[PDB]
Amino acid sequence: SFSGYLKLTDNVYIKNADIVEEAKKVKPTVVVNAANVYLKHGGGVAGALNKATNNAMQVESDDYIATNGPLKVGGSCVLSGHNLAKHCLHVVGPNVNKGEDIQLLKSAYENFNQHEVLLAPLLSAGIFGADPIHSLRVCVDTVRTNVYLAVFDKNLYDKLVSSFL
Ligand SMILES: NC(=O)C1=Cc2ccccc2OC1
Repeated sequence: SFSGYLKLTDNVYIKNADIVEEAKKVKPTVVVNAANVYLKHGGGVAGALNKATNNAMQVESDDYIATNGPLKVGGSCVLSGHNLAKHCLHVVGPNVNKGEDIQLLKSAYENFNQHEVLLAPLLSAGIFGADPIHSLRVCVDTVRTNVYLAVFDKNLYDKLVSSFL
């Protein structure tokens, strides 16, 4: 199962790790993707997860968008996890660098509650522009299911653990 995670709360765990390498190792039931409404997996976690699937995740995502239209900011969809997980939960956190409502971050984390255990990144962190300390706070105050957070950046991981209330 998941190893080397620091326990933050009864249900939230965290590790300084590459989510692609973590997914390839564990092969979780659910890996969360930090998606945009168009499921265009260009950069950040999305670009990395998609590249690990040899672009199979983008091919599948484009078929999903052609059929269903775009997701909502704060929304999600369950697609295949490919070589990374059984499923990929594509969750759209608000992108602050696109003027999107940071209040949507709680709605985005609520999607995790539909899955008993998930491997996930901090929503709206990184290239999405939100404060990762705020994202972790929203995560532990919203998610009730078991969430194993992979934080790529070592220095950010240390700051998150050392500042966690
Ligand atoms: N496996 C990889 O190539 C990467 C992992 C990663 C992890 C988090 C965010 C962005 C990333 O981009 C590159």
